[PDB]
Amino acid sequence: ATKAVCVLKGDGPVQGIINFEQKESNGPVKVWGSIKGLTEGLHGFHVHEFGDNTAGCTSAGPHFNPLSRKHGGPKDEERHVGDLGNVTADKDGVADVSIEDSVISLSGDHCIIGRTLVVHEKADDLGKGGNEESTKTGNAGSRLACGVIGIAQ
Amino acid sequence: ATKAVCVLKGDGPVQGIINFEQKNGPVKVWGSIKGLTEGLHGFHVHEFGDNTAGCTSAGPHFNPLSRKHGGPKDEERHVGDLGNVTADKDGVADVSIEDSVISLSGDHCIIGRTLVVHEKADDLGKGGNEESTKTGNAGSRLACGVIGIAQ
Ligand SMILES: [Cu+2]
Ligand SMILES: [Cu+2]
Ligand SMILES: [Zn+2]
Ligand SMILES: [Zn+2]
Repeated sequence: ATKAVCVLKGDGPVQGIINFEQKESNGPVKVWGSIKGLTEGLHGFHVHEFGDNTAGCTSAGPHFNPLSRKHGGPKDEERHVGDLGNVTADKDGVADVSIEDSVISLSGDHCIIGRTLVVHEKADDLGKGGNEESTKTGNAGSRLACGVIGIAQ
Repeated sequence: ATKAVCVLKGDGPVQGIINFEQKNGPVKVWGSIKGLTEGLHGFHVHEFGDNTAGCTSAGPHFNPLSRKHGGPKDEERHVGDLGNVTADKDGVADVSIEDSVISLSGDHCIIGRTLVVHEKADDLGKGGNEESTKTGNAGSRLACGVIGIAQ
């Protein structure tokens, strides 16, 4: 349970720290922190399956999908576990993240620890895109920066 | 929780990939490291998977049982204590280990933590001072990475 952290690094400008708290044990995770260098607007934000950075952000694999369902937004029953939808960058390209999710977890099974968190090139269409890609990645595009979700204090 | 891997990266020349296999049995830790200075190099697990301020924020060695620093085979050691990997003349350490004092799924879960490789030799604790009681006089943290689930 409780406290995690993930330094997001890439090959371009975007970088940021994302902290995770989980007070109880089987419940909701507050995700918060700050990411820079982004273009203004919406950006896909998910946990991928593998905390594998060998071949960069590519090695993280697909979205963390322990239930093997289809891609969706954070509020849809048919979602991926990694599916945290979007974060939002102001101008200055800064995205003060503040999310609360009750599917992802720091404890077990849905435990996203040692997994990869990705912020994307474009908006996540939350499964509503109307193509096959929209059901896999929500059309979020490249992976701008990523990091392995590790234990904190 | 059977396979893991870590990209040891550092703000210098030292860098390499390390793998982990498990099948509550032992763990095989293998891979290579390069850019090292020839000799023995301290190598092991710290407590926090926190790269926020670099290797520093990884904190003290992973020690679930509040004990003195040690070599992998001392009874008294930090669960994370791997002792040394040997960098051949070409700064290339061929790493292979089968520590059963660490695991990928336990209360000693090494997953989500930071693997670290050091300036100098892990004193394995017989260094004759306070410092070798904590770190084994292994010195500065030349590279690190978070241990994460591999495909
Ligand atoms: Cu993603
Ligand atoms: Cu160390
Ligand atoms: Zn998804
Ligand atoms: Zn130690």
